[PDB]
Amino acid sequence: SELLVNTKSGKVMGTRVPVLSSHISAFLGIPFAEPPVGNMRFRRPEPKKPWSGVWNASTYPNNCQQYVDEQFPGFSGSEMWNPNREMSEDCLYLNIWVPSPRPKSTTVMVWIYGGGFYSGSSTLDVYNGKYLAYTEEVVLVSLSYRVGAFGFLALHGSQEAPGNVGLLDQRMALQWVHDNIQFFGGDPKTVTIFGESAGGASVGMHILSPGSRDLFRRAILQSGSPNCPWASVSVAEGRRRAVELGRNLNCNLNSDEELIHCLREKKPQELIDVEWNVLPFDSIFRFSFVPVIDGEFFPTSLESMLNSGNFKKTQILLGVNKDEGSFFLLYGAPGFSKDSESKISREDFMSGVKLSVPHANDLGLDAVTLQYTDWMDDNNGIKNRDGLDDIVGDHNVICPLMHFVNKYTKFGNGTYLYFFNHRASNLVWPEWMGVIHGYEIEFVFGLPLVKELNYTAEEEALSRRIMHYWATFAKTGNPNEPHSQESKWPLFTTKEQKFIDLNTEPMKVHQRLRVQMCVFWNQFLPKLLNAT
Amino acid sequence: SELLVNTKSGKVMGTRVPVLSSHISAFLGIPFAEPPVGNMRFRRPEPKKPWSGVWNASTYPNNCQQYVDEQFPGFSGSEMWNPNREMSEDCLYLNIWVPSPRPKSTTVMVWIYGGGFYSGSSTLDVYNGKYLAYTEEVVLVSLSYRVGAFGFLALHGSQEAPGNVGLLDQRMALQWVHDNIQFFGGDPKTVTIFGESAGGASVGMHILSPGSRDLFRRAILQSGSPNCPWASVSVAEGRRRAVELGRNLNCNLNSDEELIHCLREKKPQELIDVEWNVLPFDSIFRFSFVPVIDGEFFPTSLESMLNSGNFKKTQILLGVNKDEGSFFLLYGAPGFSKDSESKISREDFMSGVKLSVPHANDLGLDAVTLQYTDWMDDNNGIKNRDGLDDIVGDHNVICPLMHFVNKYTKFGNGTYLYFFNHRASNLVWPEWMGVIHGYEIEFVFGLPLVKELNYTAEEEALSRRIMHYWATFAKTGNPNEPHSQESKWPLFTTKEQKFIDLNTEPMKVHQRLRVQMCVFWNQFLPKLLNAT
Ligand SMILES: *[C@@H]1O[C@H](CO[C@@H]2O[C@@H](C)[C@@H](O)[C@@H](O)[C@@H]2O)[C@@H](O)[C@H](O)[C@H]1NC(C)=O
Ligand SMILES: *[C@@H]1O[C@H](CO)[C@@H](O)[C@H](O)[C@H]1NC(C)=O
Ligand SMILES: *[C@@H]1O[C@H](CO)[C@@H](O)[C@H](O)[C@H]1NC(C)=O
Ligand SMILES: CN1C=CC=CC1=CNO
Ligand SMILES: CN1C=CC=CC1=CNO
Repeated sequence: SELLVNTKSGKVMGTRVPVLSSHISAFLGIPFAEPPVGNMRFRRPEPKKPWSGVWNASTYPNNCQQYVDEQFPGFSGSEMWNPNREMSEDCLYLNIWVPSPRPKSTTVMVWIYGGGFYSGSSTLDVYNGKYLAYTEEVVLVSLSYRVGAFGFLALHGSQEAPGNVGLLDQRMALQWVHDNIQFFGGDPKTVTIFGESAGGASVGMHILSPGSRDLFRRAILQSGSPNCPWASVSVAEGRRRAVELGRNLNCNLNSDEELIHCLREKKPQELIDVEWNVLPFDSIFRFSFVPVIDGEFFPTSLESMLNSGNFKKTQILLGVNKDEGSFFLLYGAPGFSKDSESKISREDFMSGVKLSVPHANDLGLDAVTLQYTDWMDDNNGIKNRDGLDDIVGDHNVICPLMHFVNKYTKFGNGTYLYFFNHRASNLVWPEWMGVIHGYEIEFVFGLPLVKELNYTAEEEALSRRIMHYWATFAKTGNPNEPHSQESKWPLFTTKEQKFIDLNTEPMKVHQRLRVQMCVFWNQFLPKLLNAT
Repeated sequence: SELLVNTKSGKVMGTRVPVLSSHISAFLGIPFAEPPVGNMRFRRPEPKKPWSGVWNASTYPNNCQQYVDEQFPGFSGSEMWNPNREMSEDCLYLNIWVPSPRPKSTTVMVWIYGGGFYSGSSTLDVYNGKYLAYTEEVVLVSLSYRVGAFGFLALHGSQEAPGNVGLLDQRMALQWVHDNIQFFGGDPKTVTIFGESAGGASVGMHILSPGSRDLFRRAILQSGSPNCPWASVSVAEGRRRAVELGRNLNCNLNSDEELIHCLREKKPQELIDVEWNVLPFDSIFRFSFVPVIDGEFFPTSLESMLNSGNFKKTQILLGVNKDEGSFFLLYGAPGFSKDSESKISREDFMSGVKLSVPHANDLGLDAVTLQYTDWMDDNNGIKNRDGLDDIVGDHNVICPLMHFVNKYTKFGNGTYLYFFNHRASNLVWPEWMGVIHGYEIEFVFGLPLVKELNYTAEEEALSRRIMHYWATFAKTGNPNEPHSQESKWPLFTTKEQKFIDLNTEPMKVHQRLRVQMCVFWNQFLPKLLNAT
């Protein structure tokens, strides 16, 4: 039977799912690790013990325990990101969509979800792998991993909570794919890892980490980079936040062992309820429990690894959206609301800057404010709002990614850079938010091909082109069809620094993506902060 | 006789001069001080002892001893600024052009020449007062003052060389005008002082200095401001440069008295030959012997005076030229030449920045470079050259003047701001230099009305309009004719910050002259340099 697969861990039974007037096979909720529960909370994951009999892989698995966004109850804009399955610490599962008939040795794509390392689910409507699996004839895997304190509580030196365990979850699922995807018709030597935001930082982290490199062939990073200022902390900062979490829950703080024991007795929601209390600054776009620069998963600082070529050398495809910052300002910054135009006063602008660059002294804050203020028109509410949007997107997403592409490209085997700037016609978020963080994902997963979802014909065409870029890149290391008649997405090179826009217009090629602003964020401001 | 005037110092005899098919009276080379020679070198000036008989005031006087520009021998572009009379330390004279017939009580304008406080002459072709005196019916005075070490050698605490003596020369001539201009038909209660570059800084310095304020009614500042970074030094820096000048001439340095005695024995050219050796940095747009912030002529720092309203409150008219920096780059910066287009390499750009902001640490230098570099096109030779031109003009002229207008306007009685951006059609300097420092002067003095000088008809019209703005402002405190049909030059106000362009096109009104760049120079960079 097409729906039955014997793997090295045991037999699994899938389910036939309809897709665009046809069908494919789905194997949902396959375990890749032992449930990380009880005395295993905070521990490195352990491989799943093989099972006798047939694993029922017909239904989506539990999502990992996480903070749930209740800022706009009933609003689909925000609720589409929330867990749509019961939450459990027993959450280490993966999902596979397989073309029908079962292929023999086809290109594999493995999705790693974002969510700031504090949230995310493999089971979201917008991550449904069937359209891409069906349309491009790939085997589509989505994995899961522990988030929040569960995935990233870091007490370096301890072996009960060393940090990075959520990244090791991701690695274990990649190992499982390596070992077993052949039985689903996947080629384990042609696995592309891809992810958005924290999932894109994750992808870059597996490129960097010696223990992950051999498990995949190539990589796609959407709106996320391993060097993002929000994506990792030092071992000292991770420790401080773990102790502070303990302090919030009235834990004995005399030793790691006393602290960890206390944290292990708490119900999952008890950790989540105080998770946001441990941040060192009043800030936006900062999350509590994130990867830790530990000397193990990352052997040295991210910057020295990037500089020395200490990373996997392969092809990468990556890029950003036009308005990365708007989502985070809406949630944290004064003056921003969902149902107004959010014109921002000079005062709210000033306050926004401080929230956005929490680590800056006053000189640093002045430098940012000057760089992003039109002094001929400093009270223009639209300009101040859009300026903040750029500050947040440039600092947190675009300029770290640009630093990564420039460093990577000197040692890698081929870089393709995009700038996604089409706003979906059916977005329910306000217009001021523009082309929002995360709203290229639906195009990558081919949702615009579903007529009931009410996209335009031009948006279906853009989705088809994006899916085919991603899958062709996955197959060959080049998003372009050989000997094709369409416009060519050129290689990003050190010298010419080319990229393309992704939108509904005819492809345009540009150079030096946001270079003026990224020189400020990547060269000048760090030098300013170090000297003062 | 029209050409004979009894003054409080004695009788003077002038000369009838032709002007535009008519005639007026000129009284040239009237002494206002005792020759500052011998044991009086470096001393405050003394009033001229009255003379018996008739002073022959038919010919231009000697110019003060100064460095002579020999960078382009035979080239009129540079030679038109050099002394056109014999140089002497006996140089404290003034020149008066008087309408014919002699007026009874008319508006007076007193010109103070620029030249970096190290040079300048009252007798230049381009300072000939007859066109303005004749055309606008004003009494036009040009004074002189000691420059270089002669005017500005400063050993604070000593009474033999206290500093600022060149400013006191200017003050003595203003006192003489106060006391005596009535006899030439001038109204001593309606004297406008006006000057360019160091002469404009001078004008602002008399606005500030308690001992000068009562001697004039109102003021015009062209391309110069008292707070310019090149226009004054501290008492400690003035002392250091005086000692260093002594060191260059093998002087005994054991005391002020030993130093001054030695400097007094030297021939004038001996001081001039080593004058440029005393500058503390490799720099452009910095001059050796300049006004000193002494606690006497200036009772406190220029900035605290501006902040507290400690200055004469009256009407001012002032502004700048589009390309203030080009002249100084040509003379000092690598990569700039008179007979090429001077396209500037990235290297020469970097070097230019250091010359332009000599007082900056590396962070400061990075801040400037970032502010003025187009990072999408950083190797564009034209952009780098024009960028440097703006750096030099903004730092040294435009932004200090903008800081002055903003501070002054909060306490003053009416401000009119211009931006002169017409390049003379007959300029012999290369085109890359644009609308050069100093090339509005010829328009203010009405040279375009002289047909043999080969200006266009439109340039004669611009000259006439400028002369009439200046003279009407001098007469009434407003450059606009009451109940006139032409476009109105609006008041510069704290709130709206209006100015006009001066050129051959119909008047346009703008706001916030170079505000983006001036916020950088006036607010951010000083804060950066203080913190680092
Ligand atoms: C496989 O599971 C299918 C769907 O099952 C449902 O959800 C899971 C999580 C369980 O709670 C189960 O009791 C629910 O019915 C079933 O339709 C199907 O019978 C199962 N196939 C088997 C057991 O061979
Ligand atoms: C990638 O590697 C191959 C084989 O080593 C090489 O021939 C090719 O030029 C490389 N391509 C790029 C874009 O670096
Ligand atoms: C100047 O001073 C006069 C008299 O004190 C006053 O009436 C007038 O408003 C002032 N003008 C400006 C522009 O400040
Ligand atoms: C809320 N959320 C979670 C994961 C990825 C994106 C995201 C987005 N909003 O744009
Ligand atoms: C050389 N020189 C002297 C005084 C004023 C201006 C000047 C100018 N060049 O523009």
